[PDB]
Amino acid sequence: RVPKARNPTVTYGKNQVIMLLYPDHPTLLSYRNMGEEPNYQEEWVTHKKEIRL
Amino acid sequence: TLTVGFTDGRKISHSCTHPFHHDPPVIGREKFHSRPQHGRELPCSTYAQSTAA
Amino acid sequence: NFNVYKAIRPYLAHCPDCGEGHSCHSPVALERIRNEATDGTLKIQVSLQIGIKTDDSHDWTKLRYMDNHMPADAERARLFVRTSAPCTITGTMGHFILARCPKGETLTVGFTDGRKISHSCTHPFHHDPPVIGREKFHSRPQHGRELPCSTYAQSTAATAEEIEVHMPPDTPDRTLMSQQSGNVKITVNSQTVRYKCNCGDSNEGLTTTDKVINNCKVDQCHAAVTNHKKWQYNSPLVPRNAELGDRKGKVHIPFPLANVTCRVPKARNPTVTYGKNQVIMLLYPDHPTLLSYRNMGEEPNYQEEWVTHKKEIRL
Amino acid sequence: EYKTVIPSPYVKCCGTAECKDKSLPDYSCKVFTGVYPFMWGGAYCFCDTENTQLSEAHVEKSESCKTEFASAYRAHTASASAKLRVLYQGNNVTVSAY
Amino acid sequence: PGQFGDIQSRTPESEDVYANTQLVLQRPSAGTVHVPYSQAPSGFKYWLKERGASLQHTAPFGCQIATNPVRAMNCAVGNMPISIDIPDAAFTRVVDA
Repeated sequence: RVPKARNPTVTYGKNQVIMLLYPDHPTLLSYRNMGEEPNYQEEWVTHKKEIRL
Repeated sequence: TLTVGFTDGRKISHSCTHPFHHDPPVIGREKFHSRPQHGRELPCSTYAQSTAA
Repeated sequence: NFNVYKAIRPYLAHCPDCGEGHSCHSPVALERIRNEATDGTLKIQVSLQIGIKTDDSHDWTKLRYMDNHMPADAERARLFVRTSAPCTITGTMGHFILARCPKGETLTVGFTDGRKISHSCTHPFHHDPPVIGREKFHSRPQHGRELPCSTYAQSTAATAEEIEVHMPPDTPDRTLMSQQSGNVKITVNSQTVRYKCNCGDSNEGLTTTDKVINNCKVDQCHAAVTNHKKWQYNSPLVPRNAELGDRKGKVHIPFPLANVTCRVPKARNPTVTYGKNQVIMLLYPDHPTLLSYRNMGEEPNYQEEWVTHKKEIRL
Repeated sequence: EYKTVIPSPYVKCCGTAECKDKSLPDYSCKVFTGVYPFMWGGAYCFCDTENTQLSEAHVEKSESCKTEFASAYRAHTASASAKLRVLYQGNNVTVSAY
Repeated sequence: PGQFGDIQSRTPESEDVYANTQLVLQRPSAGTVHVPYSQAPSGFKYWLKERGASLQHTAPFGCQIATNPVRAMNCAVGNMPISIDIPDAAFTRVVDA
């Protein structure tokens, strides 16, 4: 059994999604486009972070 | 480092210390520490308790 | 005092990790850790009851826990709380434990059973006491200054904050229903039980003595102890008695959050040498120390940095 | 700092429990169906299915709010006060005034 | 949620509480009686670590800061118009000097 992180606080902008992240422990954040070029990116968040994708 | 030892029948303590970089691999995408009440289950491998060698 | 603790008894509850990477119901099921004290103390609520024996007579050298159906006794010396290294226990009263613990990312508490069995419950808990002052020190020093902080005081004279108690729910226990000739008899063992069977008669009810069914299979029945005179805290991980709570009460809980001054060290004098409109400061930090400066005019231009090792700074 | 108040879950041995409603500051109720809880002795519920658990929770101020809290104010205008030392008649005397 | 002020109250002894912490319950996990939830952590436990320097250290003009009540001592801005009322007995006559 492995944990699941708390739900981020998502707010939307013009072609933007803004997230606050609440990690109890180093958590991995991955995102990619769903088109021809995924442009995969990732980051290990260790504390509370504000993210603008 | 890893050390194992025992106390002799003559009330003498023996021990052995080898250098051993113990750092268990992360399962899943979160670097948790103790298994939680709520979460999901991912496959892994363990040494079974059975002595049926 | 322990006057309220006569009507209530401990309770088994689910524990995520009982010391070996598996979950089972344990008397030490940790309930809630609160760390509101800025000085780093903790108040741990556990399903045990410490300082009161089974006969409800207060004794600071014993604790009682729920063993199957009947509370038992265990010594308070074997009680331990650990996070990454052993932790000092600065107070115990019924369900609540104080402890000063080292920094760590998990917390476990346990004891030793009267049958020489060991019980423990480990919980994920990011313990990292906040820094008081401007220096991250590790132990209170001989010489220093005093700063205000908050602390769970030792006073067991519980006031101003209560936890509710409820009627315990039925305690299912298949050991009560032994099977003979393929028939259930429900040994009861002098305590009221509630039974229900999946046989054709669909018999059910409350009984107080051995009651053989002669028809129902062992797997086709369900026996649970039903009558409970003692109350217990409505733990969020035990089922509720019914849609509402009954036989209620309010147990004032100990260790109120006092406030008190704490002692912090003072960093040793830096070595200063002067240049034209300049000061050259050589710093000797013994622990991560914070250095800040500002202009004492209209524009402060505030700058800061934690100096973790010997440095030379030019202002 | 707040605190979440979680009363004991209500698990119905048969049938579906009914969600209530309250006016508590962040009250939130939910009904989960198909549960099959286990107690230390045996299965709590009689039948292997049809059991629904009623989970409810809400928040409330913690007990530390009496001592550990932060006050948000507004600064309208400062009433200046001063204390002064004057060598009146060649002797130090102190004057405290607004 | 999460930021400073997720839970607000008029006075420490007030009973009305406004709290926005997006508390969301979750399904019990495979034959257990617990109640899981997914709530944003305390915004004040977060602010306490994220405070930064207070006005005691960042204020200009060499300004000190106190509390109970909140003050600002020994600010260096401006000048002080000080008007005295020196009695006639204070002076000594010129021929005496």
